[PDB]
Amino acid sequence: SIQQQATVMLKIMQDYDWHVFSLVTTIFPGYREFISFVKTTVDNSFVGW
Amino acid sequence: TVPQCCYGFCIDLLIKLARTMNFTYEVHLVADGKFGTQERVNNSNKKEWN
Ligand SMILES: *[C@@H]1O[C@H](CO)[C@@H](O)[C@H](O)[C@H]1NC(C)=O
Repeated sequence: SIQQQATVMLKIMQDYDWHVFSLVTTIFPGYREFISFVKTTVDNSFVGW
Repeated sequence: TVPQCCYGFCIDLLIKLARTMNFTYEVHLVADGKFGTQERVNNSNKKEWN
């Protein structure tokens, strides 16, 4: 699913010495859920990069 | 939740604010006993405050 795929992408970004990122998407309703999940994960910064 | 007696300067300021803005006092001690700032929860569950 998209929710876990974003987590896998972020975990991969943790390696390779990557900390700064920026995402571009479209207006599809399914993509907006991904954007909201990414924003919530960014707001969830108690652990991680 | 036994009733304790707390006083000092902060409570006096609170009483002054309540009298100026027609408020009420419901002072209750924090169960955690700490300020409760941002902390890392167990097993990386989520971000929250205590
Ligand atoms: C204070 O505000 C309360 C609002 O619940 C009001 O009933 C009361 O008359 C006010 N007292 C004064 C002195 O203005």
